[PDB]
Amino acid sequence: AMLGGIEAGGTKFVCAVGREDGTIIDRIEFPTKMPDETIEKVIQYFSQFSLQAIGIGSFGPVDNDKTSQTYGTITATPKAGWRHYPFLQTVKNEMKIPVGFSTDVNAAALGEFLFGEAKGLDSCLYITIGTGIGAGAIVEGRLLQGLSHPEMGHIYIRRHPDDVYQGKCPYHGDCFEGLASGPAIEARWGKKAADLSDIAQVWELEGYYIAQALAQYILILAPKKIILGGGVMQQKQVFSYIYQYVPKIMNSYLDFSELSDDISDYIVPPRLGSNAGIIGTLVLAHQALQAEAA
Amino acid sequence: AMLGGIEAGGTKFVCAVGREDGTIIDRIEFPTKMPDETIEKVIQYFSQFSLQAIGIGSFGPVDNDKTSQTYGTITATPKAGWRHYPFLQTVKNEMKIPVGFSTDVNAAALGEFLFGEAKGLDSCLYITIGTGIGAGAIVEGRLLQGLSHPEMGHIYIRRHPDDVYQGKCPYHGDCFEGLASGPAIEARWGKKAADLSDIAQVWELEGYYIAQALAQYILILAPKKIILGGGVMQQKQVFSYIYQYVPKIMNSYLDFSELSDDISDYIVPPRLGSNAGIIGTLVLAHQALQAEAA
Ligand SMILES: Nc1ncnc2c1ncn2[C@@H]1O[C@H](COP(=O)(O)OP(=O)(O)O)[C@@H](O)[C@H]1O
Ligand SMILES: Nc1ncnc2c1ncn2[C@@H]1O[C@H](COP(=O)(O)OP(=O)(O)O)[C@@H](O)[C@H]1O
Ligand SMILES: [Zn+2]
Ligand SMILES: [Zn+2]
Repeated sequence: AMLGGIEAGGTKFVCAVGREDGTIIDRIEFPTKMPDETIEKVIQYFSQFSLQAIGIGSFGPVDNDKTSQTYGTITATPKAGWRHYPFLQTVKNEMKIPVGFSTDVNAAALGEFLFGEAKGLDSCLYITIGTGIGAGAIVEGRLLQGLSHPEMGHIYIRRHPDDVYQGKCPYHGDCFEGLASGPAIEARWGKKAADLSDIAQVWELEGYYIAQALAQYILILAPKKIILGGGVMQQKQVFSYIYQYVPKIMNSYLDFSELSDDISDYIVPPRLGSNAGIIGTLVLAHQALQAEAA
Repeated sequence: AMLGGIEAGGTKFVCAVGREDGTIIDRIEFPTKMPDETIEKVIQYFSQFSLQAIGIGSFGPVDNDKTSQTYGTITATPKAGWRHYPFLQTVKNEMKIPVGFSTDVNAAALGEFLFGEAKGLDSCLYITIGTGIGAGAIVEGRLLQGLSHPEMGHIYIRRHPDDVYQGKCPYHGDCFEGLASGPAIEARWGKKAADLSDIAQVWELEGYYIAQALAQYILILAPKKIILGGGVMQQKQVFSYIYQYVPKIMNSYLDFSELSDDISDYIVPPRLGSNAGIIGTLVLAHQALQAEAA
């Protein structure tokens, strides 16, 4: 079976064709514009191929409750045209094959869970740190989907007492995303994050904030592997700060090697690199195919 | 089938006999002392009855990984004799019937999930606020058990800027438990919490801290019902503060009635009152019985 994947982002769309084992056969990308024109490009790209199912990993928040009238829509976004657009249903109507749906970060979690750092485990957490901060979690082999999908980027961690930055988040100001996203780093220090790579205090601070968030996730969810991706995490030096800070914050409370001596194999970059998300959309496609047949 | 339950606490043990539908037939309690003598009382109480299975809901942290060599032990505690005592195995050796094991707060979650405020849902979160703070979560109808059971009481929420109290927690100082447990309230204000019922600012502050914790849990786990029990939550006025503060902290980020207009039916006291835990131990017993037969 050939499967289609759509990783829908605020800035670009990535579409791919691939197989259930996560092999990417072909891909394309294009800028995100209004939904009708953007989706028409998707349909035109897939028109070349004979696909059995598609999966969509979308920027959110989204309505990921399959029982909901608004399932398969983006529920909050400043991007023009996208909130409440019938994203999933338009792709189902055009393509006439099964279509899976999830957040983009859920897709990345599935990619690492099946083919990456969590292969063989029954739990993991994938976090991206880029334009925003978001996370997807697998619990007992299934994506975590409660009242909502998680919005773990918006938790309120403690400000560093020397950090004077007010925060980037339009909703909360200095939530984790507001303090530690790519744009927050840029707004705080006055240059883009990639151009601050030689300024240690930038990454100390970023590592401190990420470590505070991870301690909360460890105490609440206790995932068996934590995978950190996104633009900001291309600054690999951040990991060393995280590994120093997490044990200080937890202060020996939970006696596991993952959280102390072997933390460097617990909190890791994605095995699939920057492709975890798009590969995960193929998993969503395969799931949707199997569910239709059942 | 008659089932036995053991709710093991730091101060007292509660033992009960009951049925799979959560009916309590009989109960006894006694102070927690050293483990051999305490467990001998358990065995002597159950000796009267013909039981098919037992469930243990223990104060933790515990090792709740069934594949672990140290499964069914308490892994951290200042109480003399308890850390690493073979609690589960001693009860299995003496009783010679199936024995279930979990944290005490996991038991309370099961009680409310089957017989209480979450009956009919597939997700919930039970939090106790007493001598410590702890929580158990049900996800897709099963207790959440990752690398560890959750230790949600120890997350680091933001101090109120006018609160000068250093915090009660021996590990973290001013983690949620350190700021908002019963003993923290007493140490901060100089009287026991029950004797401060007429001092509004005590409960404003407590509501503010609990609300901050709940916002984090909502963003990370997104449970479909939040149940708040424990000694401190006998001060029912705390709920009204929580209902005012949660929406301010979230600032309309997640559009669900549970988090706004209908928050008073989302964050609730236990339907089972102070018996959620002991009833939950009967559910652990029934589970252990069924698992043996399978
Ligand atoms: N190599 C890098 N090092 C540090 N920051 C980066 C790097 N690449 C991108 N960024 C920053 O990360 C953010 C973009 O995140 P990214 O994961 O690339 O995309 P998006 O989150 O929009 O899908 C921007 O703030 C950008 O400046
Ligand atoms: N009715 C009450 N109102 C406020 N605080 C209470 C009340 N009862 C007990 N407390 C406080 O809660 C803590 C005890 O918690 P509780 O849930 O009764 O027991 P435990 O956590 O030890 O099982 C103590 O700090 C106690 O002073
Ligand atoms: Zn935010
Ligand atoms: Zn603590």
